[PDB]
Amino acid sequence: MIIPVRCFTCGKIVGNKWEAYLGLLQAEYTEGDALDALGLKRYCCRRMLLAHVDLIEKLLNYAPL
Amino acid sequence: VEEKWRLLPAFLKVKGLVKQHIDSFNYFINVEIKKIMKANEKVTSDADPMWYLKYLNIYVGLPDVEESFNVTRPVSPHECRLRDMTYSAPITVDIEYTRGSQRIIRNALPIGRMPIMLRSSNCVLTGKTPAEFAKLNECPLDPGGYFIVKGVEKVILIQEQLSKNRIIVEADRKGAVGASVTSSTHEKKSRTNMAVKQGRFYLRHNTLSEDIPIVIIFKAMGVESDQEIVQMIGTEEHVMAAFGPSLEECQKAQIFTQMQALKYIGNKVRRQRMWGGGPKKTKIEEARELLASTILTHVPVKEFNFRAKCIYTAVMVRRVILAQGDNKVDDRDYYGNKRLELAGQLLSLLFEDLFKKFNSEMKKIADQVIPKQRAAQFDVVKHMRQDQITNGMVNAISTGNWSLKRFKMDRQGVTQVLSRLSYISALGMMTRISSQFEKTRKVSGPRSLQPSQWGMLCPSDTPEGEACGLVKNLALMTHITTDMEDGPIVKLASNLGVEDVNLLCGEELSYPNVFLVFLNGNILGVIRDHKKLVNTFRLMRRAGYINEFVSISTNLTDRCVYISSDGGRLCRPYIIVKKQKPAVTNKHMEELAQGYRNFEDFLHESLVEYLDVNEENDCNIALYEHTINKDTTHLEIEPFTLLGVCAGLIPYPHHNQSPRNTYQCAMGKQAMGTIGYNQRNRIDTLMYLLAYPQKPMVKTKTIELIEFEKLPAGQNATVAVMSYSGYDIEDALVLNKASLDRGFGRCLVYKNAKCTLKRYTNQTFDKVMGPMLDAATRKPIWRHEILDADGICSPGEKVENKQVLVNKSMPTQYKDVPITYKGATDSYIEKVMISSNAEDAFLIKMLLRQTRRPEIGDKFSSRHGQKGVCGLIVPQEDMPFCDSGICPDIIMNPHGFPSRMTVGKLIELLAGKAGVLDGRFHYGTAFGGSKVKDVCEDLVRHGYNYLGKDYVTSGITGEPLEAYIYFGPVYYQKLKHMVLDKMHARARGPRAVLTRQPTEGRSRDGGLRLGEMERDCLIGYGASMLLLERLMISSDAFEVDVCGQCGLLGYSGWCHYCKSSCHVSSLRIPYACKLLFQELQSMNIIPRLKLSKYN
Amino acid sequence: VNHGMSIDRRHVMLLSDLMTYKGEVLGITRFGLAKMKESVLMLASFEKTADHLFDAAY
Amino acid sequence: IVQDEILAHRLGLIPIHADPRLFEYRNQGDEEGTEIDTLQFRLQVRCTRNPHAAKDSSDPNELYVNHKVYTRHMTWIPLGNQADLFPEGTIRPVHDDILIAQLRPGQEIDLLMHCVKGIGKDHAKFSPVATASYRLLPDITLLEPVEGEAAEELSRCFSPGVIEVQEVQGKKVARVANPRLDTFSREIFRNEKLKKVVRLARVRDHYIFSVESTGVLPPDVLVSEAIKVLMGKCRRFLDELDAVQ
Amino acid sequence: QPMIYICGECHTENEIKSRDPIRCRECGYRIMYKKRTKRLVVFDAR
Amino acid sequence: QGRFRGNLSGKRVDFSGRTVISPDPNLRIDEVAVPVHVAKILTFPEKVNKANINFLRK
Amino acid sequence: QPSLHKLSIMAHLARVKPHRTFRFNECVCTPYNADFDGDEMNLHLPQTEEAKAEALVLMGTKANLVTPRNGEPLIAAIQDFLTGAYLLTLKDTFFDRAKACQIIASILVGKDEKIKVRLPPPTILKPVTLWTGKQIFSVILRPSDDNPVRANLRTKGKQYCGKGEDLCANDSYVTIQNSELMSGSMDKGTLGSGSKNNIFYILLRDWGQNEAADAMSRLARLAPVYLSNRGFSIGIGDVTPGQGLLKAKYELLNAGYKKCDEYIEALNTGKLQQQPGCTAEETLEALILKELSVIRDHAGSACLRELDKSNSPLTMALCGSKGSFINISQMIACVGQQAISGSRVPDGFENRSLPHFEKHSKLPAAKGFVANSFYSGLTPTEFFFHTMAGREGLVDTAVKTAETG
RNA sequence: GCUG
Ligand SMILES: [Mg+2]
Ligand SMILES: [Zn+2]
Ligand SMILES: [Zn+2]
Repeated sequence: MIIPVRCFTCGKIVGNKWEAYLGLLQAEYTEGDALDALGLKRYCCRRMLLAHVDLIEKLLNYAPL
Repeated sequence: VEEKWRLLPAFLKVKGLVKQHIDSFNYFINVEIKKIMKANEKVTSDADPMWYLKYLNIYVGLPDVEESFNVTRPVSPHECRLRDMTYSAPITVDIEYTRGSQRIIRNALPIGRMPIMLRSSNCVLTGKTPAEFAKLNECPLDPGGYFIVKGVEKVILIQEQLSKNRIIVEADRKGAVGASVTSSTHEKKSRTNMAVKQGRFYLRHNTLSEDIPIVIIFKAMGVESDQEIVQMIGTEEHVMAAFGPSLEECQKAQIFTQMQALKYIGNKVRRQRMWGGGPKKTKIEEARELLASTILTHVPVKEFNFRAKCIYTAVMVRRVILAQGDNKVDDRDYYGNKRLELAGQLLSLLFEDLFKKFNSEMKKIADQVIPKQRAAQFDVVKHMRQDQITNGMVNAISTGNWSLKRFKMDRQGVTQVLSRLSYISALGMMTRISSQFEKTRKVSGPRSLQPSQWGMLCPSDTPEGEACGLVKNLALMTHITTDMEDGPIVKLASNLGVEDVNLLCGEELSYPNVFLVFLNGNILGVIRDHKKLVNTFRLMRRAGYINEFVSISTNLTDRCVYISSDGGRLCRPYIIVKKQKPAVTNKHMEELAQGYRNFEDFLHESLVEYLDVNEENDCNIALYEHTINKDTTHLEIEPFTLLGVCAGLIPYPHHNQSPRNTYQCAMGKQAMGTIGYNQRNRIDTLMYLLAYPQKPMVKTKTIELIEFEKLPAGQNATVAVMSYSGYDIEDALVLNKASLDRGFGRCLVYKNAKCTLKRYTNQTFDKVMGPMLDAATRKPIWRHEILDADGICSPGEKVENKQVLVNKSMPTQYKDVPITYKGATDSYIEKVMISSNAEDAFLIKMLLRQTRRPEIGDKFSSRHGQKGVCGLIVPQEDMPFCDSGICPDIIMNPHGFPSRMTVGKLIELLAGKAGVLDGRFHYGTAFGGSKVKDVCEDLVRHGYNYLGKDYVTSGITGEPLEAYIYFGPVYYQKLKHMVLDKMHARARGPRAVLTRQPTEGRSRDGGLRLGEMERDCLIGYGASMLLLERLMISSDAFEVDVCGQCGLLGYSGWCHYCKSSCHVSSLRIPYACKLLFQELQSMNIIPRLKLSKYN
Repeated sequence: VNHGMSIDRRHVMLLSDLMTYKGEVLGITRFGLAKMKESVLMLASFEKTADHLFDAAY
Repeated sequence: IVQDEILAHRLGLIPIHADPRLFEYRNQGDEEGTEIDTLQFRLQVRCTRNPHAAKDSSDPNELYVNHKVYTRHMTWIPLGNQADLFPEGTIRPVHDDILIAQLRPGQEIDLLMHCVKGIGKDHAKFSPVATASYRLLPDITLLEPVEGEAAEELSRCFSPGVIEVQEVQGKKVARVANPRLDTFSREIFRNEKLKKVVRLARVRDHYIFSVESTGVLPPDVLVSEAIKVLMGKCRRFLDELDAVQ
Repeated sequence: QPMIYICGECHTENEIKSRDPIRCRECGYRIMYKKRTKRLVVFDAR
Repeated sequence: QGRFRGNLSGKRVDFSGRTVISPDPNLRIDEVAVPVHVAKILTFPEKVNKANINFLRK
Repeated sequence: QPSLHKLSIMAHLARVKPHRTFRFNECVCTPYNADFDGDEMNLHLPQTEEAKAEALVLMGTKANLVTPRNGEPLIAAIQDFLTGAYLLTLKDTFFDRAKACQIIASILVGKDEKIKVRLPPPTILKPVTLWTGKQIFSVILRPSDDNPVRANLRTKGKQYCGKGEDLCANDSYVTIQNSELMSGSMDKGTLGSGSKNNIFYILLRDWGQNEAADAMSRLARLAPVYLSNRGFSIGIGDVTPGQGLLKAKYELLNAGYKKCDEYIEALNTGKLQQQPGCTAEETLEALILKELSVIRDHAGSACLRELDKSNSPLTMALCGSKGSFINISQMIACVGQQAISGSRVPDGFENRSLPHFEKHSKLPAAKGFVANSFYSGLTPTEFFFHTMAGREGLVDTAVKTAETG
């Protein structure tokens, strides 16, 4: 639902990188290059940002507010 | 034509997927209801001839629920699920009844409420943008096609039946080839059979007590003269000779004229109704009524003229005789002969019966009150009752029992509850087909995969178990047809040269050149040139003059050409190849994407055509452009569409053994994942949600079309395929503790507790009373700790086992009847909703949330049909590590792949590893996908071995492992089954009152059944004492008093029979046996017992 | 042995010798049990529980 | 919207910049805790509509204030003399940008968190290194001198900087310059001719150790602490042997 | 001990006493949700 | 479901449990690892007999 | 619960452990026919001293290590236990003192703690001191010097060259003297179920139930520790066809396809010779089926020859841990004609199996012959034919279980 | 209906 705070296998903090990754993608940056700029060198960390589906925004549309 | 793929999304925007359910109800609510009302229009009373009750126009309105006497406000699908109401709309009809003596016309009289399927034309959700859906609290990505009845979403499963109006030549148990055409019309549906039980032809029908020799039927119809009958059936020596024994049978009897045959058939008609039928219907007249509306009803007599019924009867007789010779019986497994019936047809049949029952009940009321109660006028509108129609449909949807006695239809299992385990589970249930033969245990019958199913039913998607082939699933690009008018097809055929059948003596039907034209089962004539009718009819359909779904097919062996516009027939779109060149032409394909053309334009430009299974028999489809030959007629639009929704989700399905693909389809439905964007608002009985869902690294084209990525159900996990620990032998998996700690596999299970407080007619109402404080503590008692002041628990508070969620008192005055939580583990109340049901009754619904981390014994599947339980959870330090520092989340045994032959999983690890490093999502679509050669090159650029085998070192020993270990990311889905919910133990607990044996359900404290097979193994072991202890002492041991003289059981040392206590003696018996001896004695079987002292 | 499925002959030497020891070959069906066993509840626990209990009360 | 159990798990994963050596292990139970054994952090965030906002308000950030809960919001509540011992800003969440939760107007999260000393064996939340790994040093040796276009393919087979091709006499010749960079993809084996001309080996006793910290404490300190922990384990057993004899 | 419930659509707090129909002022909604507990709840982060 | 097969030949039995089965290579072939929860529910009746008296009291 | 033979109920001693799940040793899973893919099993506690004794004496696993049907052992090594042992007992496995001591150390638990381990003198002694795997496996049979078991076996292993009883090229003749393996590698035949040439069977028959059970427990400790540290894995490279197979399959496929064409013309234009029992359209089908079988067999032989002596799939087939050479051939070379009821796929459409082939085509590939391998992938028509054959097996098992019960 |  929300970006996981730590990578499941390695344990690197990946919670901070979600906002930057979305912004880099908004610019011309490629998905591989965007992950490279964030510094996610190992494949385990890269999949967390690449494979994450952000449902918190969609779910909140139905939240009480 | 690289973009020939683009046509699958475009056909899918309008038709396909779950639409086949929606467009069907739409036809019933917009066209079929009016056809049924015209057929049962007009109710006439025996007591007054003048009284008449016709129906003029029936409309079905928007769904609305009124919670007050006259509010009539609109309603939403979510509110009905929450308050356990039924989403339905009013059925309003227009009538012109007699009244006192006038012709009063009423416009808009409600006759009841109709259940409405979601996303249907009448549904509120249709035409709503995603923002509008949020106010209605409905997920935009919801399949639809289901009915909310009493707060439960119910789906009517598609049913496969043999086609109606078409003769079926089939062997009887005796090997005696017979024939059977089911005539389905808008008035009467009946079965007419033909049989050769003694070498002579008899016709059978349910209105006739005895089988009638066919020649008598022919003479009654009006073809008097043996030569005309013989000329019609056959003029070949064999056909005439075999119909020779049948000619004598009438000759032996004296029937030689219509009257003498009609009377003979009348003396046999069952005359069941002798009461309330008045006086009428002589025996000859009853026969002329049967031969004209009951036998072969689809063929219609113009003015009591059977010229048409007699030819059709001859065609049936000839087909039995040619078949009897070579034993070439028609296959009832061919999908050409089978038509699938979806909701519209099932609802129309149910409505047809309820409308005739409502009309009958109104006539019975009118006949009783019009001639007796008073001169005061009888107004039907006052006595008309809304309940008969509303209650009837709802009950059939709520409980899946199609018991319609009028049509002799007694089928149960028609509707099932929509499965909300996952998004895929719901989409699969919509595309689900139920077989006709369900008790068949022969392997080579319906259970087999038939080549006719190609492109229509998914080959690999089937439940494994009691229904291996009984339940089937529709493929992606399939359209089930709906009934069409047929006025144009009849006209084009006559002008196309088809000579009438009334203008010819039957001899023609046996010439080799003459061929017969059948439309939806009724003969339209005889044409000498088959090819021109077939190639002209196709050319006309391509120009759009005739409907796209009408199908022309020709059988040379039996000289007939069949035109079908019936409906219920599976049709698949195909590109047309003319002169070795496909018609798409590339430029048109770009135009679709740009916007100039839609799929319909391609259909009427002759670019694309729809072919049913019968039409496919006459075509030579080529799967790929390279395979095009001179004979090839069509080209397949996309090969991967052959698989279905569940089958598509598997990466590289073509590279695996087929049983493995079947298992994945079942497992995908059982996976725990996001259900909808409205998942939090819903309060369903059980919901399982993955805490951190992730999109699959190797996707398929089907995943994109289904929008699985928008709401995914699994997590990508780094997996090392190696043998580690020995705790992963027979399908077990080893998981790192740190990944489980970091959040891998974390799931939330939500359960619903529902309490309703009711108001009785006595005016006494249940009440919720506040927590009972213990005064000394000035605090509530432990059992009532969570309750708020009102008496219902408060959201956000932990509930332990035996605590009371709602304090409810029921008047016997009030005796407390509390709703108490009974969970082996604590749960937290998330939402408590208070509402009123259809009859206001204070329904209270609570959602309880429990979060479970993966634990030893949880089930995880790989999306390749390999399912394993978690054998061991190891610390990160003990797990083997590659140079990069990646340690595996899951270790999978290499032994699984060789027997299973799942090469596809091995390809998926390589593609995923390459994709994550590249930043690209690779495709593993069936019959295509990323090749191994291209993926390997990407790994080499990124510094990894092309084969994906990596050099690893051992965490336990610190020294390198001798073999290179394959390491890569693969999607793993956590399955719903969890050890916490499957663990049951019973010592001494509740025993059922009837037999004193333990209970049968974990919820009821259960008790395990040592059955006969377990008992047999114990007899083989030779253990006499163990059987006695297990089956008597630890189940139902009991003492009975038996008398020595009689042999009959007594009570407290006495026998009320031989009133002498002296002989009574005690015995030890299983208590069940005491029940058997008592039930035997009550039924007059006396189980007298002789008692001997142990020595 | 045609289906793989090795088996001792001493099992088949017992099954055959039970099946043909009362005069004629008594196949193990519902019907062959009546001609093999005398006791009722052993027949009554097998198929045809209605008729086998009434007939042994007659 | 985030469930309290999920929100509790996310907060446990977030790293704290407090130095572990100063604090002491909490005894079993003893939930209340003490100034020495615990640190208390309070997060209170309420989401409200921005009073001055543009009409379209398509972006949530313009439309709402405090829409996203970040680790910056967490505020340390000093206990006892902790405030004097630790100067302001010494005790803080290390990252400062981790997204704990997302809120919509009218939604509030109020909570208090207690932080305790722990080892990675009990839970991964207590682990101090993103990854600690060792690789033996690569020692590629060319058995036979390789010259010509073969040098270009040999350079391509290995990692980018390991093999440098030098024209000694105007003819390309291959030498190994930086073997440490080699990733051991073993693509040389794919080329049949070069497979026999090179040997791929790792020196057994030379280990290159890479430690990446989570930011809780400096990486050099972490490695020194690890060596001391092993020294402690040996001492504990030696003390037991003294007691036995 | 006042009991205050929040409606599904209006989101306006409504006070309903015992034996009072569950309708919410400011709207016609018949679905009302009880408010969250004031009591402190302890969760182990593990 | 009838009395003869359902309640006589096969009977529901007390002192039993059903759980998912998982691997354990460290157990001898004659041993099964039982969950502590099922162990607490399932009980065996032991009579005091002069050799179990001290063990039973503890 | 699906009890089918005597061995589905077995007694077990009970040792309480914290995890919730009924965990047993995996050697005893083929009597239960129990895989761990989500299965649940039932536990019953006898409540009488007379019932407890009957269960231990009669239904105990140690007393029931052999099936009553043939007398062959049913409790025996499976899967990774079998592969660790085959890999340990290969001629190349050589070990230094430290590695030997660690592997032997796993045995010392659960009553082996009170036994002093005997380390056999190293097989190699002067250029370097080294033991052999066959020497380390032999400690499972006689762990200590005071163990009295002196097991003897002399049997052909699978892969036996047919000549040189104990000097075979493949090292596949097993000789065990005084509980010491002198030759051969352990495979399903010597360590697995179904054979009376098993070591565990000789230990049961000659030295007793306890000695056999102690040895089986020691293997379940030693075999996993070697394999986890050695590393065994499968990958795509293991199933990838090499150049020799690739060139050969093309030649074999063309030759068989043309020979089939010749017979099809012989049935039509000329005259086809008929077997005395057989008739036309049956002689052609049976003779074509044999030729199609030859293509798969010859393609398989080429695939096995090219495979290296290190393929994980081959090693599992060479021992009997998992798989067969037909499974490896289908994955790497060519899957064969899919057969429904022993015959080529029947015609669902009139005179045609599918609308993608010409009517009255008796050509191979229009009747279910799939030339492609699982690794290459199945074309859409080939995939449908394979699914049809696969469903027949799935339907058969479900129907068969009801009939046998 | 599904798991076994
Ligand atoms: Mg299983
Ligand atoms: Zn008496
Ligand atoms: Zn409101």
